[PDB]
Amino acid sequence: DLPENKKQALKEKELGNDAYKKKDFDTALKHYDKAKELDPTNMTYITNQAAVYFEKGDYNKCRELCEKAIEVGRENREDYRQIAKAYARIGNSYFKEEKYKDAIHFYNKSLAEHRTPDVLKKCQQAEKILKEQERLAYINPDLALEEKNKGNECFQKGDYPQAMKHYTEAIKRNPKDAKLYSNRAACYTKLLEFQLALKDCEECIQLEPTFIKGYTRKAAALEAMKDYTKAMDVYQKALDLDSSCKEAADGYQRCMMAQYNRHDSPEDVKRRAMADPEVQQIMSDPAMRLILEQMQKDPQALSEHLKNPVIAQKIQKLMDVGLIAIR
Amino acid sequence: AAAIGIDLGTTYSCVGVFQHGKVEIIANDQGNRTTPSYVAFTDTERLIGDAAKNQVALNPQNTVFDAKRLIGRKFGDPVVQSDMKHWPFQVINDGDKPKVQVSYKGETKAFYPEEISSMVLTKMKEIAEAYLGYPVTNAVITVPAYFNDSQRQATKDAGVIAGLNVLRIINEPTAAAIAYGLDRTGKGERNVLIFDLGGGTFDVSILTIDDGIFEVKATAGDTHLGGEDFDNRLVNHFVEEFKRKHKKDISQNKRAVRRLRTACERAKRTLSSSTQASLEIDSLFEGIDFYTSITRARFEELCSDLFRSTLEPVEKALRDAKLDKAQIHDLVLVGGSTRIPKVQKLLQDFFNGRDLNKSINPDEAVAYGAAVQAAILMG
Ligand SMILES: Nc1ncnc2c1ncn2[C@@H]1O[C@H](COP(=O)(O)OP(=O)(O)O)[C@@H](O)[C@H]1O
Repeated sequence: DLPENKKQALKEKELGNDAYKKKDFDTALKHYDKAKELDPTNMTYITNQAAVYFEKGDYNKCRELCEKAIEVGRENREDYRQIAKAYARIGNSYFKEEKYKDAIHFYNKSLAEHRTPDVLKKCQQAEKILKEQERLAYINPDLALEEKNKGNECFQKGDYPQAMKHYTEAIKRNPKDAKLYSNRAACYTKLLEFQLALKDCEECIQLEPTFIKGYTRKAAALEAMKDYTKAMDVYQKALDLDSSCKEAADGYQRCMMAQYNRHDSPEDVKRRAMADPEVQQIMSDPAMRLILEQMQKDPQALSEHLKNPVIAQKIQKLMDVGLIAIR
Repeated sequence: AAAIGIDLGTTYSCVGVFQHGKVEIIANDQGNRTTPSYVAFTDTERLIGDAAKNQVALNPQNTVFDAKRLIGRKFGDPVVQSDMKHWPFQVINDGDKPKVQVSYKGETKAFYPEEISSMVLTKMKEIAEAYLGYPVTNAVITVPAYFNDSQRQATKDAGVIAGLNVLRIINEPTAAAIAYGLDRTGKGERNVLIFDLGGGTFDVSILTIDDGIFEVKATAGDTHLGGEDFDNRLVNHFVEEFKRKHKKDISQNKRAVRRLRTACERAKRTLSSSTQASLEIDSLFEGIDFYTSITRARFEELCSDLFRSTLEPVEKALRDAKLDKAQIHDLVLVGGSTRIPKVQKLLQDFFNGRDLNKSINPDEAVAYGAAVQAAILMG
């Protein structure tokens, strides 16, 4: 089946494999070195020796061996997957030394040889780690302050899009600046990007729960979008921090009436309420559909079912959005 | 009138015709199937092709090339702003659109890049008409795969100016795939890597072909790598030798350089066949005749990195296409520079001995493919 020297290299390969199962790195190297000389046109002996050097932490030697194996496999037309494995291991030495940029370079070569699932996942980990390292390196609170300040100069002139651009650079430079998130939120509210005002206000608020302005900016966007029920709740959270606050009190009072005055046509109610996944779930759930039918037909079904919070709050949500009216 | 296809490059172009069951490649008046994408505005005539290329020696400020680098672009476009710095001709802002200024018959004139291209296309039209014995308007013009919409329309308009019925615009790698019969697999196969090492650019792309339908999955390339920089390394070799023999650096003498460079191109072509080429220029510098040589091995050493760098875009395209090497069913060579044995060797090593598809001359395959598609559109 094999040339005698190939078979001899194989017997040594197998003995080397057993030596590695037992973590006998050095006996195994002896077996693979014999196997390598017996059958030199075969990457497997070289990559196995590299496996030792990788496990030992001797990454420079294992890299030289992987590179030699790659050159040999190409000369001798060995499977592309074998070449890929040697590259994957090279990327692994860099991964282990935390040189993720190099791990990626070599994993990219590995993928070209074969897009091995293991490489795809390991290189993704290398990217995630390197990307976080890069953001942390990017962060610099003083540059964030300079961009923030230019954003403020623009903002204050009514140039909200430019302010937003500078605020974006400032946040890349300082991610915990709660005030900065709310300044962007303001740009969006003024530009009618009310949805974006909400997302930046929410991060501002979680970072600084007492920043009453984060709440008034969010609530204003909600009120503007006729989401008076949440706008009132957000303005109220602002009132919980400071009951004398003007937007928190005034926006709250406008929402208090407007949330009912806007119902108008049921089409407005359906389009707005069904935008909310919570009521979509209530309506998509057949148990609720059955409960609702009983409720329409019998006010006592309501009297009894609403004593249990699992139903009472599904109903309360449908009432809050205006889908269920009670007379 | 028989349909034609035109291969429109930055330094060269070629026209094919489909007649009597096959594509013929039509040589121009100098016997060249591939003729320069040069226009020379002399003080007596507007020359196109080799007539124009040969005038770069005499009126370089009035000759043009690389029209495609300006076509479809805004004047303020960073590409325009960078590339003009390396040209003998002036790029002009006319409505935030580059226009090229030359002196023609002593007059100051400027033409849009599209006009320059139409002049080139007109010449290709004349070549085809003279060959066939009749006017031909039915044509297919190819473009680089990375072209945007303004660029494709601008190319089509250049055809309109030339007087062609532009039937279609085709990406250069699709045309090559057509030329090699890869649209006749009858399968969901093949994944084909097309490697275009051209005059001033290197374009690599992966096309996946499924029973005649083509998709570009990935592109990669180098906008400042092509055959011209191999010629540039060759110029530096010869300049250094001239300098050692005469203690004279001739790289600052534009006439000496243009003539040396032209000879270098010829030596490079010689070396794609032989292992030796001669450099033979009378009065190269200050009346000094310069006679020397280069071997294939020396050329490869001068350009060893240029050749190796062509594989980096290959790796990039494979990753972007999410393919490995094993998944490439075919390898296609496009561009005259792929005739260099070193390129072929690098691709074979990169791809572990897989054959390269050379059944059609690499610098004809695009014109060829365009002619085939043109034939289809017209029959
Ligand atoms: N026989 C040959 N051997 C080696 N190089 C060649 C040969 N013929 C042409 N070339 C080179 O090929 C290039 C021509 O590019 P071309 O094939 O027109 O592609 P593109 O139009 O995409 O730029 C030039 O760099 C030229 O010097």
